[PDB]
Amino acid sequence: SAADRNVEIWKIKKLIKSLEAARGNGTSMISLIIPPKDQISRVAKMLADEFGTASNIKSRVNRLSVLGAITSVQQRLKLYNKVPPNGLVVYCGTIVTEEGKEKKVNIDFEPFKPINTSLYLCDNKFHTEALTALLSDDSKFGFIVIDGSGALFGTLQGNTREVLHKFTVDLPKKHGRAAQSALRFARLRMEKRHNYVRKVAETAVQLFISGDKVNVAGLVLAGSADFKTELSQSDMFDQRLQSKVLKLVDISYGGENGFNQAIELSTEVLSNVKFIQEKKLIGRYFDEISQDTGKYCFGVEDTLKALEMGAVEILIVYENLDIMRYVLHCQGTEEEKILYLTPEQEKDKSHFTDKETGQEHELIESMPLLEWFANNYKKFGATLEIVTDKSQEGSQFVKGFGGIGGILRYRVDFQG
Amino acid sequence: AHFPINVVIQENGSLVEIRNFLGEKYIRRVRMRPGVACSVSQAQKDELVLEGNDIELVSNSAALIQQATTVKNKDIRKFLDGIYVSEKGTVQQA
Amino acid sequence: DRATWKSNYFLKIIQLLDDYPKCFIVGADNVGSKQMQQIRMSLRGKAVVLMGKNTMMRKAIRGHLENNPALEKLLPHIRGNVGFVFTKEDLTEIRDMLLANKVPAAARAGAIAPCEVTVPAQNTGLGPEKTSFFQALGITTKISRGTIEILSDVQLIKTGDKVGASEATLLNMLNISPFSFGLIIQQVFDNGSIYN
Amino acid sequence: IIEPSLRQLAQKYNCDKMICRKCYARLHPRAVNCRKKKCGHTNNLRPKKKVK
Amino acid sequence: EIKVVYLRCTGGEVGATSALAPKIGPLGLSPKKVGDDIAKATGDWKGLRITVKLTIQNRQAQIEVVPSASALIIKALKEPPRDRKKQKNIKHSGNITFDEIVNIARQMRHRSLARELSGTIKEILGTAQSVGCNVDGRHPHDIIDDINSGAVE
RNA sequence: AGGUGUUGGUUGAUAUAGACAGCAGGAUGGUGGCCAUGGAAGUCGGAAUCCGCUAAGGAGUGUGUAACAACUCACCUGCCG
Repeated sequence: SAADRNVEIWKIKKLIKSLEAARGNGTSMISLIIPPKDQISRVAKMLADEFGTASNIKSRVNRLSVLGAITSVQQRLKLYNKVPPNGLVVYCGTIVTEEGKEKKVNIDFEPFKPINTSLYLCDNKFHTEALTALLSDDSKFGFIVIDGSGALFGTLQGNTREVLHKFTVDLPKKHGRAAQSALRFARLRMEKRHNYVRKVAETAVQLFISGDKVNVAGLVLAGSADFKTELSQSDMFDQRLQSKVLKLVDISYGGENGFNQAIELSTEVLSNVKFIQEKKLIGRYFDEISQDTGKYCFGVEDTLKALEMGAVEILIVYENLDIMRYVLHCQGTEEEKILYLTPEQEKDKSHFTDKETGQEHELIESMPLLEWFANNYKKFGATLEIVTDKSQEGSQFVKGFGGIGGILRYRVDFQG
Repeated sequence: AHFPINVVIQENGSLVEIRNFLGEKYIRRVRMRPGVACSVSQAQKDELVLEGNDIELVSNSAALIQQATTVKNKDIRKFLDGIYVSEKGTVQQA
Repeated sequence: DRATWKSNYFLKIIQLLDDYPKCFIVGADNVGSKQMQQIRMSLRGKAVVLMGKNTMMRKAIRGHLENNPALEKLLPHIRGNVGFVFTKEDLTEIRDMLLANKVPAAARAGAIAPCEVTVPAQNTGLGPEKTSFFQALGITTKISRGTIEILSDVQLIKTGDKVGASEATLLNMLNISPFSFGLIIQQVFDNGSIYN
Repeated sequence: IIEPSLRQLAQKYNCDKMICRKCYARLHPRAVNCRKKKCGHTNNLRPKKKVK
Repeated sequence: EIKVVYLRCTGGEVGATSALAPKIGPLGLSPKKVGDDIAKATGDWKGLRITVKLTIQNRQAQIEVVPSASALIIKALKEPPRDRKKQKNIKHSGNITFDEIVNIARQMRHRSLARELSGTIKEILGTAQSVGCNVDGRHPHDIIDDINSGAVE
């Protein structure tokens, strides 16, 4: 469902903003994550011996802030008999905020995506490592494994493992033992390897495909005795699936013992896919400047001269623009318009005066610029393709172009 | 389109020399026929002019020069260089 | 269809000839479709346009020549796209209506010119064009401060000349109209005898 | 580069033509069937693709 | 230096992607100011497109509204304030009383292109069918209701 | 599955009231018709698909653009028989 997922992604991103900046006291802040497979039975055990051990903390305040906040979490996971698909994140404790004010809190939700992580801390605030770089860590990969005794299709998220499909076959011998028959018994024995590996080319159209497109941003093919090199390079193997094959892995093991080994045989190419998907777009932007057609902009004054009109195709952005959006609102005249400010102009600047009628021009609260471009990304175009600056062409991009672009569609006639 | 073609005639009409077409070094020769008179116009620059009392003999002689100048190896929608037919009709008018 | 379509027009000509005993004869060389239905808004109460094919006009006369011998004179008076703008109330106020309302526009790249069009100096209002396909025809001008003000007063189109290709396309850069597009009258049919 | 009405004379023999879909032939622009015998006088004609 | 330009802007309410600026960016006026110039001057047309005329001088632009065909049909069929989610076919079908159509044939008298009032009502009813409506029988019935005793002035 | 080689057959329209070539002059406004879309000026798209004017001009045959512009063809005219 399009409407059912997209209420859950952007809404829960604003709940994780206000809880992290909690800023309470002592060390009475139960931060917690259970991975989905585990029993809830092995948690009501552990937190039973963390109630007679937590009674020998010397300080009067710290110890009872704990043993109040430990027996509130004891009755949250009684309502859970099991732990669902995707886990359970438990935030308990007792904050302090505006106005010298104590307010207790005790959250427990099933997230989106099956996470794998285990966690138990008690700091002065709330902890978030495995929420803001796994549920943010998006693009998926696909893992085929090939051998004479089986095959198996499975995925790898950031830190998740699913086993989609697998199927065994009884492959023949190699070793011949006649004369005339031993000629044709070699065509008749290699013949029963072709309709195996075409039942792995064709079963790659069952599991990995979606909406005249494949549902992954990469691919890896495993095996041993060189039987990836007979699926990887054949005419029966599909064009778009053949063009994402990122690896030819040779190993010991196979099946469920050797699905785990191909995840840590490609630790240097699983983290080298956005480093090409972002480098092509920074390479494609300097080829527009090379050519004599003239479809490119730079600055926060020329990109707003040419985004309100015919809006740009792919809005090119360096994530860390320091520039942000401040709205201006006059005293007597009541006249208002939205503006953008550079390094010096935002800190100390009494140039903000009405001038026309001679009055004070006050500025109502701000709004970040990479955040405001996401308030209107489907409005003025589509595809918010944010880019980075680590690479050999990403390096000069930011300082060379100040962090902004815009590959325009039609022949826009600039004036300067 | 760069290399101007230089045409020069012999035998009071019957042979035709064609130099520097694309800037080739080799020099084409064409032989018009007997009962047909080749020339160079007085009112235009690179204008061959093909006379005679017979439509067949005349017009085959037109076509030999026009198929001396055909481009090899190259995209022919772009290099449009040659010698091709302009005006048919008659030697004197009534 | 085209069987019951002609059955209303032979009844319209026996109606319009008896109703308007005075007449005109006009053509249509370069006169458009909006231009007709601007001059349709002019004399509507006292002019009704009725054009047509030749032999449907030739046949309609044969039924009339028994009744009116005065319609004998319009059997060799049909050359061009002939029409008959009818008239009764006044023939010196309908013709001088279409004299002072000729609807103008820039000329065809084809039609000859009655006048011998003399050319003064001018100014366009553009950037850098070229004086490379202009100096062939024989007006050797000067590119004087952006807009090319004309130096030489040499005529291009005169009485009878065919406005062809090379001086027709180079006048789309300067934007001018010599004439006003309108119907040039040929004959006048008043009361059963032709008088100008 | 070139005179602009010595290009309608040079394009006429190589650019303003028609093609057999079945035998890649070249025929005058105002055709309906191929000339040759190999395609069997077909009417799958299509024009010669323009230059940019 | 007069130069009258025709800009089919959003009318009453303000839009989204303003492409007025190739006309108004190489000459002077701001790309924020013209979107709110039409916000008041048109008034209660609400969300009806009318191609507005600008008397472009040295000084400032005179805002005045052009006569049209599709603006008078959606305004007479009466609406309260509306949303932008927009159901399949926003098109309507009520009953336009014949008091408004004969009044619009006197407003058609000022554009000035036609014969008498036996042939300006059939082309105002010709513009009314495009939205969706009928006045006691469809425009099949309005070639038979006009002749003999229709509301002719 | 196909052919404008040539040859028999079947049905229905266009014509001396001037067709069929070819060779010439028109191909409109309310109107930029309304629902969608950043635009739908006739030309991806959606169902709906009218009249003032007439010798004739269709709520449109294709080529072309971000919207058009700009150039054809439906339908009629002069020559010709």
